[PDB]
Amino acid sequence: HLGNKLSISDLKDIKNKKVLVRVDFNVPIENGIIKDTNRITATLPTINHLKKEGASKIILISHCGRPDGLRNEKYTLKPVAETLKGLLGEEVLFLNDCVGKEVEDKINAAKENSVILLENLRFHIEEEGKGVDANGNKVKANKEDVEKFQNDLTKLADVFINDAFGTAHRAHSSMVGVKLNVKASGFLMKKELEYFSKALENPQRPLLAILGGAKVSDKIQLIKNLLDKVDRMIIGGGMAYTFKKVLNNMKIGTSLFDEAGSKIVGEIMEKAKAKNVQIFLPVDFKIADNFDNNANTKFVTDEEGIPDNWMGLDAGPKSIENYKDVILTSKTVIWNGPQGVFEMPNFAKGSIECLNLVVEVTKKGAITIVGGGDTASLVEQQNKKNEISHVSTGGGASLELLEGKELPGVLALSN
Amino acid sequence: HHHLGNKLSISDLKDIKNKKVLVRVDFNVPIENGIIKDTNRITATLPTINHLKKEGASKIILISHCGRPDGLRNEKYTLKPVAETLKGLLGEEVLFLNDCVGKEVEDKINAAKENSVILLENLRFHIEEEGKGVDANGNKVKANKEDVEKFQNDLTKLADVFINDAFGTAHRAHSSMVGVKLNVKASGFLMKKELEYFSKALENPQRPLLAILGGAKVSDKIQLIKNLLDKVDRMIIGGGMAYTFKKVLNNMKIGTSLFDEAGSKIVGEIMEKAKAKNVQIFLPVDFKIADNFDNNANTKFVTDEEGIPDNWMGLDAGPKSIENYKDVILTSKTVIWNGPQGVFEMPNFAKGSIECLNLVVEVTKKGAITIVGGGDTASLVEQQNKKNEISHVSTGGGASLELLEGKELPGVLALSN
Repeated sequence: HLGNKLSISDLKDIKNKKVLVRVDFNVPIENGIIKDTNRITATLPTINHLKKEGASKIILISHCGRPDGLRNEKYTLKPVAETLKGLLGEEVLFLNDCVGKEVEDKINAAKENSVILLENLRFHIEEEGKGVDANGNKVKANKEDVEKFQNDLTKLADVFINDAFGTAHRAHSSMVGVKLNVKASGFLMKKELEYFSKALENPQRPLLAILGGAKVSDKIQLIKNLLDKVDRMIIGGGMAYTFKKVLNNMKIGTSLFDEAGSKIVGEIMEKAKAKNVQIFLPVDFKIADNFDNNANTKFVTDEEGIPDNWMGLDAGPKSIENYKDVILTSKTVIWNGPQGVFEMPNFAKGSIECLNLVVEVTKKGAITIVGGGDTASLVEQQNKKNEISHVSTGGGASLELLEGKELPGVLALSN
Repeated sequence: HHHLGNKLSISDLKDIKNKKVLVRVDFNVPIENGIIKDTNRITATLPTINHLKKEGASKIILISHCGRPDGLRNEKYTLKPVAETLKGLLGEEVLFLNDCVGKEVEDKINAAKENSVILLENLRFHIEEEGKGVDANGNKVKANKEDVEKFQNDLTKLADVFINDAFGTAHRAHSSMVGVKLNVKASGFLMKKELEYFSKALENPQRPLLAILGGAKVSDKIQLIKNLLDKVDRMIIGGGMAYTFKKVLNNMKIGTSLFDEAGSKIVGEIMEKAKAKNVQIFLPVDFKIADNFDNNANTKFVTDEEGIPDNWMGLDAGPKSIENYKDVILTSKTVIWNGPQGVFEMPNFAKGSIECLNLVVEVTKKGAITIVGGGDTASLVEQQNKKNEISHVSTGGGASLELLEGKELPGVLALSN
């Protein structure tokens, strides 16, 4: 369902054909200067394979930020065109509009084998389907108009390449609209599906999910679905104290208690025993007398519990130790979830040590996947990106996929 | 299972007399130059405020959001003009405060008429409400987790009793929805009514329970369709979707009509589950087709067997399919409706959805419980002004969808029992 999709590295003879590539260019910009060039850098291998493979034109469509169907100086793709010139060694044509009888007239009769970037897709209301007007009121797009926009994209090119995995969860016009015969994943999309398929379709057992973060309540379905696929789970960092008070009536102090989530842990634990999943909650905690880096700290176990005005912010050394046997015996791991407040040096040991083990287990041969933001922020703070099998770029779609969702942008691809 | 409804409400709440009550309201309302162009959402909270008022209550502190300011004070989304509207509706003074937490707010709340209504400014001006935001430049910014902690405990300081009358942001776990850690957490009159009808229809419904789904895409409604098939007895799939179903299942010559490439790959899986679960599926059998996606185009009628000629498109259900709604709808004892049966925004292609609506009106009077999932289906009921002829027109976008998709709704879970 997820790993049998047509990819760019199979498109026999794309020579002399017009290619539309949906890319992810949602980059940090600050006074017209791109603060982080990492996306777009990631786009080159697909742009380049199209170059060396023939290809009359290479049309690039993407979005930046959330402009909500209105034009907006703040979210232009123009500085992205500037950067691409330095990275390709050629002039890049940047057009101020996405669709029209005039833009397909500037693509045609523009240097052969060249790349063209079109202006932000979300400047049109018909990309998403909904907008907000000049005053800040939700506007909905005419159905006639969305249909027209999708027809206009479809006639910009001959072949559609989708290299924007971070939007595949949205059923937007660029995801489900380009109705050409050949619809293939770019290299980025390819690598996303390849690994997610490797861990979700037919993984090699045991299969571990490391979950973490503050709330239990937004990660309900994320847990529910996983308990079907997963062999073992580590629940940690914040959401653990909710599990602890509800299951072991542990004294929690002023630790983050998720009242919405507290209602459902019983349900989760029932499904867990039912699906035969090992659970591994923390067994001990580093606690502090105030939620900041520079506060007094000590250690308590699950049975001693937490003093009445103190709070747990990281797993204790024994829980850390306890995930030596859990991670190292696993032949595939899905992470996504810090094991405490890693942004805070003192209360970071847990997440850092967890990473060291995942790096190690990858070295031992296992397949490892890092999920959303935060966890990736850690992987990138530590500069360990490629000691892990895969770190998913964009947590919109990666969460949804791990959640059990279908992903419209993946289904729109050929086979 | 079980969690929806059987929750607490203002109704059946003793000991409200002399208490500071924090009410989470839905004031996300259309505005131009400080002039609220539709006050429905505001008048809707009047029962809640009134009952609280009429019960004692030292203070009635209102917290809400307007639009998507993304964690920054932004003038186009200030709640000030609402306070001006509430003054007109309650016939008294209403205190509007620029902040929503902190030292000063708590003091200025305390020194105010001992039965007063106070409106605090847009929650979403604080990054900690949603949890994420965007900075002045346009780049995504994530909130510090200890700042959320302070924000959530600050809102809890504001009052003694919490009342949540903002179904519609129940599907999101924002600070104002799961952060007010007070002993008494109860639903408002609007919330109570949402929770009441959905459980009435999704837990122990009068059978036969009918779902009516419609719209352009089928690729985004997969989770909706799937979760509904294990609780429903009848289902009508209409307008836009229908074609994607008709080409996959009946090999229909479909014309230029809307085809969902993403969705066609799932039609199979759906019909298998529908048969497994013994759910009758109803699909249009004739169509109104045009030679152009435009009102006042050329129109004629064709059966699915005749098929749509090339370069023509189906834009509405045909007369026999419309006629065929009678027996499906009028024999149902409970109806869930989330999707128009055609391009109803064009008079020429609205006969389907309108005639559907009249039949849903007709079965309500026959004693059935009818619910409009709405958004797009809602605006039709509005346009026809028949919002009263239906048991419940859900006043919630994504929260009603995620509930009908079988998800959990943090806002709800966080209420007392």
